[PDB]
Amino acid sequence: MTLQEQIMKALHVQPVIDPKAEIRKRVDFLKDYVKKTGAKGFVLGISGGQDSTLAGRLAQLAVEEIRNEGGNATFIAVRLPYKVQKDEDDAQLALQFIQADQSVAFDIASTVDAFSNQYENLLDESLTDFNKGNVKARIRMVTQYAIGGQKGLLVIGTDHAAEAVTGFFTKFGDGGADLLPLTGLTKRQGRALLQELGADERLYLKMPTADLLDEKPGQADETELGITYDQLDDYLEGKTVPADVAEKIEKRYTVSEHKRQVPASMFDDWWKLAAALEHH
Amino acid sequence: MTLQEQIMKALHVQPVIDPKAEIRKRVDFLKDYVKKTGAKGFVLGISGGQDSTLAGRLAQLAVEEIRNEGGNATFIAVRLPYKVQKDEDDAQLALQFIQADQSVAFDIASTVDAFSNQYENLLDESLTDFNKGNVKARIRMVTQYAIGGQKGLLVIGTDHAAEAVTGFFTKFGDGGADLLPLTGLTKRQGRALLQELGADERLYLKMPTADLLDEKPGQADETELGITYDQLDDYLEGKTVPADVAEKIEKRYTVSEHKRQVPASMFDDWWKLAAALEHH
Ligand SMILES: Nc1ncnc2c1ncn2[C@@H]1O[C@H](COP(=O)(O)CP(=O)(O)OP(=O)(O)O)[C@@H](O)[C@H]1O
Ligand SMILES: Nc1ncnc2c1ncn2[C@@H]1O[C@H](COP(=O)(O)CP(=O)(O)OP(=O)(O)O)[C@@H](O)[C@H]1O
Ligand SMILES: [Mg+2]
Ligand SMILES: [Mg+2]
Repeated sequence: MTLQEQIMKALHVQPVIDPKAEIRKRVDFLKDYVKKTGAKGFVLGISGGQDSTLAGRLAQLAVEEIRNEGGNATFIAVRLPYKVQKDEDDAQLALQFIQADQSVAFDIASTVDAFSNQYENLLDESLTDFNKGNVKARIRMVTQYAIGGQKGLLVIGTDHAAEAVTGFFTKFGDGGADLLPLTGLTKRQGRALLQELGADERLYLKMPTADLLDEKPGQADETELGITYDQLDDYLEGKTVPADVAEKIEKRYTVSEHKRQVPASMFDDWWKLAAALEHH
Repeated sequence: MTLQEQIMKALHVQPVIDPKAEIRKRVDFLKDYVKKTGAKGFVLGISGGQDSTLAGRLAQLAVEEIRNEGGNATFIAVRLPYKVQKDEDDAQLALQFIQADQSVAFDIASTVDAFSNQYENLLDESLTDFNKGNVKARIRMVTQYAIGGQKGLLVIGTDHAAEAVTGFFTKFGDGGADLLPLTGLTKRQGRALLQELGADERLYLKMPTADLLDEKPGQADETELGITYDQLDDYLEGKTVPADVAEKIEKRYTVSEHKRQVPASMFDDWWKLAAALEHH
């Protein structure tokens, strides 16, 4: 069991998949979980990006099936821009594809700014662009849970293997959710499901970006990672990649284990086994 | 095993403890974890309540020890009142016991209110007192992670067995943290450690409360739970409790499992095993 193989197993990666079958299993999962909780549906932030576009369509398909089976369910798609979003057009395109039961726009700027201003005033320092970025992600979580709390809906998370292996998400930000329909999927597999679902190609060819920085809006995930999704997917799907690349993927995986586990206690072994861990 | 024995095991409860030894193991844990992360210390919200008073003191002892060992570390105690806290006096007493390296005060009202006003504005509905309360807990998490990110500090969590068994915490609010030094302790045992640390009796005789509601400030945990900590501790320590009390505890434990697990995916078994889950 090489590290690459342990990672593939831990992240539930399927080297080869059947898009129609994956969609069936993932829509079934959303239905099975919600039935267990007695919730009234789901809520999800739609950014115009690939992951939320796919997760959103799966959620709409799920509630429509729940209603067809005689149940009661609704899906609310939520736009969460910080001021004017650079790629609002792509978000609208995603909304057109998702065809959600309900959609609403919630500018998170006033909340994020109220916080940053207060921080600056009381801590005698300004938030670095990166840290304010994480505030944005966390406020998006807050917004989705508030709507979920008010309407009795579960919060959908968009985590998948290509993001999980690098711990490329904000802890308790977009990482905070109730259920994950995309777990185990590589980035390219995600595009494959989108194609099967008949999505406009602009929805899966668009460049992946967390778009949280004020000074570098729309920054490419790969620019930040120093690794391309092509390499990540190759690695995750069990293919051979340059020792150079493998080492970089594996070190990022091992140091971010804390983001894939519940808070650490003295009774947990994962952190003791880890040679090291990095939070900042 | 009885469900009680299963719960005791799952939550790492020790029916009998030696306060002195517990403090040593828990302080050692904080030192061991931070050391493996290269972080510069810890950050924790100090409410004036039992849990943060104890976790706060353990963190201070941990950084003093790290420094005595030739390392570099600091502990920042942070006051997080929403506007003006009724028991600010108890919080001041707590700070005098903790004797943290540094302490700051951060009013979360402007951020929370900015959010609430935007919510009412955009969803044409006001947040219920309970949901606004969760917004407060979540903004407290945001604040600690902001300070942590800015100063390279790990966020301490105050979860313990008496809270874990009932899922009595806000998901991604006070539930969001990096490490938990109090894991496994019953409420009663926590007081024992505080007594061993020579805490002013007011710090552990004070009524437990999340104090998140505008309409019912300082509301007792027991009132909300319908279960006393005296009963929870007896149950957790392996003692006999009335059948009806045990039933209520066990039902709450089973339905709150999702709060003690990372977000659910179709590959997890815990939710499939659960006969029912409760999010609202
Ligand atoms: N501006 C925005 N509006 C709404 N939701 C947003 C958002 N920015 C982030 N989110 C939420 O946060 C999640 C994580 O963001 P990302 O990591 O960038 C994946 P994505 O944006 O959905 O596709 P991507 O990889 O193409 O960038 C999104 O899937 C979405 O649910
Ligand atoms: N007003 C406040 N100021 C600072 N931190 C606060 C706070 N209210 C809540 N917190 C943070 O949230 C955590 C969880 O709150 P509680 O569940 O009520 C435990 P406690 O307040 O510390 O002791 P308690 O059980 O006596 O209420 C606290 O331990 C603290 O870290
Ligand atoms: Mg994105
Ligand atoms: Mg309290």
